[PDB]
Amino acid sequence: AKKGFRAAYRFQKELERWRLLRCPPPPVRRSEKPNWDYHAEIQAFGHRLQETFSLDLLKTAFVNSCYIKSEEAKRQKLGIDKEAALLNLKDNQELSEQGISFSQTCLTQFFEDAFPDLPTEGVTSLVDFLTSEEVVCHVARNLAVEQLALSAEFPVPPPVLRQTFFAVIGALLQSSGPERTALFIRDFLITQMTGKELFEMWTITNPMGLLVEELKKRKISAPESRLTRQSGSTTALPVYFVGLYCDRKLIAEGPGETVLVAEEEAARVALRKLFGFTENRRPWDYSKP
Amino acid sequence: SEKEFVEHARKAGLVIPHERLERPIHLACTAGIFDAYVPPEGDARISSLSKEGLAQRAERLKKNVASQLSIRKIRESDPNFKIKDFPEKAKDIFIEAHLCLNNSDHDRLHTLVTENCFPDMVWDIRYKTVRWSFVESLEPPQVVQVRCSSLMNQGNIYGQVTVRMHTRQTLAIYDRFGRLMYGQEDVPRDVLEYVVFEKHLVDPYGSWRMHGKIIPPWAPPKQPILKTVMIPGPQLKPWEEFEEPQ
Amino acid sequence: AAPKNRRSIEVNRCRRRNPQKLIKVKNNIDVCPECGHLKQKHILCGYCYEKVRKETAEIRRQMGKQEGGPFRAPTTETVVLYSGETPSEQDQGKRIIERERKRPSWFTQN
Amino acid sequence: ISRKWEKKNKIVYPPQLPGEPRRPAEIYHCRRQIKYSKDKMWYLAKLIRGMSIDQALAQLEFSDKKGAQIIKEVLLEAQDMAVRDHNVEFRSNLYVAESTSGRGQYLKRIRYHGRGRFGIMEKVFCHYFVKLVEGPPPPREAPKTAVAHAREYIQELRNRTITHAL
Amino acid sequence: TARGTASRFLTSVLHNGLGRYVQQLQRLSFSLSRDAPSSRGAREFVEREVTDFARRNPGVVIYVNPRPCCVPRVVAEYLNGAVREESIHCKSVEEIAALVQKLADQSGLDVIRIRKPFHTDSPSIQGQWHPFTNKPTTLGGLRPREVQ
Amino acid sequence: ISHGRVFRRLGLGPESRIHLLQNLLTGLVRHERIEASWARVDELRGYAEKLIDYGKLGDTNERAMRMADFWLTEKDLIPKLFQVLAPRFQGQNGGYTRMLQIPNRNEQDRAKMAVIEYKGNCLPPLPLPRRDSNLTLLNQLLQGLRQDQEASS
Amino acid sequence: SQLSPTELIEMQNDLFNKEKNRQLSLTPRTEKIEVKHVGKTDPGTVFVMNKNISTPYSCAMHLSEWYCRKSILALVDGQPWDMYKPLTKSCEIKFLTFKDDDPGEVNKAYWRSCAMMMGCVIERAFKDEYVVSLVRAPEVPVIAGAFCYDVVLDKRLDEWMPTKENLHSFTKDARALIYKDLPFETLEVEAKVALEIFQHNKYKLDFIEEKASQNPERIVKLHRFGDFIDVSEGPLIPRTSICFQYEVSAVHNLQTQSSLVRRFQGLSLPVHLRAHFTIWNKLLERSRKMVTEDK
Amino acid sequence: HGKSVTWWDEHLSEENVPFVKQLVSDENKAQLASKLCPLKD
Ligand SMILES: [Mg+2]
Ligand SMILES: [Mg+2]
Ligand SMILES: [Mg+2]
Ligand SMILES: [Mg+2]
Ligand SMILES: [Zn+2]
Repeated sequence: AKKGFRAAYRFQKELERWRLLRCPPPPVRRSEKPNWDYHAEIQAFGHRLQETFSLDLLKTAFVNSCYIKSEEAKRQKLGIDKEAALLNLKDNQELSEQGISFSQTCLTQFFEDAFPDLPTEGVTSLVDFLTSEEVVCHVARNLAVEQLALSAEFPVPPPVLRQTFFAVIGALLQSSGPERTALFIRDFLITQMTGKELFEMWTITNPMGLLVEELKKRKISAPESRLTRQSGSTTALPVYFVGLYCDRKLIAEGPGETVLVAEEEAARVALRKLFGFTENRRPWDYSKP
Repeated sequence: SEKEFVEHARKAGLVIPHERLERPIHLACTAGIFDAYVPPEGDARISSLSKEGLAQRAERLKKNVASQLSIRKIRESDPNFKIKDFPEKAKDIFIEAHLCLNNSDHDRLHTLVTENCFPDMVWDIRYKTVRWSFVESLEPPQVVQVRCSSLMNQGNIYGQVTVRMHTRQTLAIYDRFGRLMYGQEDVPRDVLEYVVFEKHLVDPYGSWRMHGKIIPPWAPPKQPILKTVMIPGPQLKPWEEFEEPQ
Repeated sequence: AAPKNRRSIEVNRCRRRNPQKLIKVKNNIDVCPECGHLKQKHILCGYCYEKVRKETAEIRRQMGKQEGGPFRAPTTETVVLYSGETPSEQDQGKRIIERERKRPSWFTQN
Repeated sequence: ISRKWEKKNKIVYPPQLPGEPRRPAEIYHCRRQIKYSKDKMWYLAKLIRGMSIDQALAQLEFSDKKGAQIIKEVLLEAQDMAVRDHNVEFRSNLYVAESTSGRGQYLKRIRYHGRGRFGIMEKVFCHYFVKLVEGPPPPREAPKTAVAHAREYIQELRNRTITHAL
Repeated sequence: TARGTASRFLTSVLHNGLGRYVQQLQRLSFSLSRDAPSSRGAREFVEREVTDFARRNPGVVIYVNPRPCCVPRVVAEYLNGAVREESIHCKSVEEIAALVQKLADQSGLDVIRIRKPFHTDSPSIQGQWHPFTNKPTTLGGLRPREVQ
Repeated sequence: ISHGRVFRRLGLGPESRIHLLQNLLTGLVRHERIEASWARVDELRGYAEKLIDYGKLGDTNERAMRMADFWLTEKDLIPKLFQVLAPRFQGQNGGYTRMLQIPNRNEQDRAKMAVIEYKGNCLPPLPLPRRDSNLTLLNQLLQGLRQDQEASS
Repeated sequence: SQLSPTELIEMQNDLFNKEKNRQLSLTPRTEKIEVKHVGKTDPGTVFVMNKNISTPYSCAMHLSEWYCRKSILALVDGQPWDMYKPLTKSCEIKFLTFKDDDPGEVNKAYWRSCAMMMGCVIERAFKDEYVVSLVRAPEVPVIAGAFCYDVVLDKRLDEWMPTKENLHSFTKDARALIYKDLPFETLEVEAKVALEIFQHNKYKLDFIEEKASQNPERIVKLHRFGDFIDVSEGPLIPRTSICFQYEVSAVHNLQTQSSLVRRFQGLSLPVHLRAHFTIWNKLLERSRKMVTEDK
Repeated sequence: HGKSVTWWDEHLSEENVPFVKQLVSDENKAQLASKLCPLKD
């Protein structure tokens, strides 16, 4: 028997840690956690982005139809009258739709003014990638929109997260100016494209066909694929370099493990050069006009 | 070096310690049922008519002398005893006992059912999940007969009341792994039993406790098990030859 | 000679988990067509041999009960018959053992 | 001492939702204080790892080890428990998922040598733990093929990067 | 020890600082006591400097909780969801202010070894070296001992 | 180097091996079927085969008489050997004994055991390993091949 | 009709699945059948099985895995019965293996299964532009060295005969089919649905009609494994993987007054009864000859 | 598929084993006799 309480309490802390490691608890809501104040959180969210939102607009945007339905189900199960205030939550469907529309239009305009040679399908794919579930949900989670979003199922599935994020975008559009909303979109969605490639989000199927169609549009007859350099042909890991010559003028070159893969890479490089989305392009302008 | 094992579990009972008990064992109920009511075989068809069943149920309770004397003895032992108010109380007790068995509320189940009824309803079900619900009652419970057993050695009178209950119940018994075993939870199957309640009259408190569950011999067989069951044959020693019954 | 250093657990595992020291699975296991028990292809069935041994023990016990001495062995052939049987012309003149049990199915008259 | 393998069989799972796949039944069994040796019992336990119950019983029937009969009896008891207590049909649809052997409380005695010298002799005891899972036995893992080796080598070559470059 | 601990590359959350700077500190909760002698520094900091820090940084939600506790603590939760808990047990007001400023300036990432002191996306401007970027091409692409 | 050896080492020496084989042969003659160790039964098979041949030489043969006197320790078996086993083994040339391996002994030694039996004994038949019937698939195909071969000639 | 072979396979599989669904819905509840085990090993065994759901394979699983591995055929109290055919009423079951005293029924079942497998290989080993119609599987006795299957080929394919390379390709296809385990399913249907199931092969329609004529109830037994559906007499083996050795021996073109039919003769042995290399060569050489046994 | 070991004498019948032995012996004798005159083939 060792007389002491510090050791016992420290070992209790260790046992709690071991229990937590053994059986991880399900994620709980930050609002349900003790230290929480919704109005202060809304004010801090407004201030941290150097923006001037409206408190009523933000509260309107941060509520969800699933949350409203859950509250109504609890109301029915408990037997209390909540139709006076619960029915006036003003779901953020309109705000989310306006945010989606404005964000898509602004991104399309930005990409059109930045890369004039990008085709309609390419710019549509870029806009869809920027407004996709993964990118928008990642941005919202890093901006703590998930914590401030009022909705059941604390995981907040990607559709709900995207709806809440675009509702916040629409609230910002209604409160501040369209130019300020465009700057916010540029700062919080275009930056996700830094270091990315065009085809990584476009996912085309026939680079050679797209290249020959683009050359036909640009009044170029046809590209010729020629083997420029290679390193080993009977080896287990051959390396080939295929270049594209238009009127015996090299426009692009691509390496590959096999000849077909090298030719496909060369076609991709030529397409990127034609569209202007090259590694040596101008970096995106982040300034205040 | 001289060390041996200990803790050898053995259950050996002798009559000497059983008879040398300082205090006798206190019993809250009897062992079983003394007089088992044998229902007529035409009850299934009689239940199709309301009055043709109610009139007979009223007549049989009144005509028997044993039931009347048992009811009179119960009334003289404890006042405010009414037969008319009994079936509702029995129905509520049965429903609450089934709900307690669903919720695994052993304390409330012990308060409701008796010591001869609790094991038969807890033993094979303690390791399984039960989803039982009450939907409808085709026929109100009917008090058939009342019996009383008096032991003069201790001066204890135990009164048991038999009530025919025709109920509409939905039962779904799951397995410990979560898979369905017995039946579906949305089928309102109809059952007919005879609940025998027991209440000690000498005891000042005297709570009504369900004691027995009588099923008629001609009752339809229970619903088939979802799984398949293999019945092993007789294990034969090498020097023993098999005999095929015919 | 004494060990120089303690052998580690890795070395011990590599030594005493080698396939040579592991028990090899036997692929000659089959089922007896007669009683359905397990037996090897080159070995007689244990269950059937136990039945035969029990019957032989009973027969020898009765034939030794017939002979009151340890050195009193029959000079002629012997035949064992069960209840409901009679000696034939070819079985006559030999020592006879009579059993109350009926004739087993595996035991042929012959 | 410790007794948790016996209590692992008393866990109750919530009912499965309509549409979820049927969770296979798991039965834990153990035999305590077996006179057999720990490593000798472990050899038999490793022999029947991942095999079907019938094939394990067949191997143990002809196995000449003393603990083979003990393990066969343990397997028979586990199968009987699975058939009777648990809702497990098709008594031959079980496979041994885990089969382990641990040590227990040993007994210490004196083993004489000569010249008045003695050593400590340990009467050993082992515990056998077995887990039976309902369903067909999992397939054995085949050796890696040449195509898979080439794929792994190519992937390792491709995952390279210029270290200490930027 | 690098081999003993984990490692990560130099990364920034949500490409912070590219378009605009966002303070990664989300909330800061102090738990102290009013009668514990160890909570003297926390009490004095709350009396003096917490309001000025709150005015300077409006993007962080500051909570103050007096409670019967022996170890005064400060919990910082960042936008990454990271929670960093520190002890302010028996520290001067200047030390408390320095710790609070350090927590505010931190990005909330894990404090482990950073493999490289730099992080550039697509550093292959004007091309990347390959064994064919400096070897002249022969006429017709013939091998050294290949006859056409 | 044990090249070209036909006798295996048993007992405490040559004389002990001879005595053990003599006891086993006496038991086999007395009971008409015995079970022992597989090696012992395999060694005893040759002596059992030779004993029947010696008995077939006749009762008046002095060499056979003294051989039986030496081997059969129980003297009541010698008349049995000369008047039961020998007369019933007349047309048979070398098919006098049948040896079959039985499962290992239940004792902790787990010895490999065999059973030897004189043919034509008055004991229940052992579970002999019987060949598959001709109605099997492979046997029927072989029967078809045999019929084709017979028809080809 | 402008139908791709894959479309024909899809239509046949869908119709078979619809018929099976109708058969399953025919019984609304799960009835309990008490089945006795009349086998020599374990007499008196009682199985409480589900009506039209449980199978003799499930009974073997209840008994032990040894029965599943060994037993091929089931004798339901009066008749042979395949392992994957659900039981109907209370009865008694006896299991039958390859090495039984009278394995003739199992030999016939294995013969029919091998014939069906060979027909399945042949029907899909030919080019789409050509037409291939399976006629039937002539029941020849086990004494004959090869199982025979009747195929009618396109008119322009009547000149050439498959060579050793083609026979080896057929053998490789059969072995590849064996490699994947495909259970055999037996379904009791009527001629009315069998006609719409086949609907393309005139020989198959004639076979269905002549098989339904002898049955007063107009019941046609259909067998299906994987994506192949065929009509054959009696039950079949439960698993394809039972066939270990398999060879396509030869082909014989028999010409009639109406059409010429290729009779493909093949040889196979199960895993339980595999033979030596020389014995297999001799059996294959015997099977190379013509087999003629129709009535 | 835990297949057991099988030899050529396991699945044969009593009447087929002599037939198999003869069918091997005569085939071997014919093969040996065929090569007895190599210079003329
Ligand atoms: Mg001494
Ligand atoms: Mg030691
Ligand atoms: Mg030591
Ligand atoms: Mg020795
Ligand atoms: Zn047997």
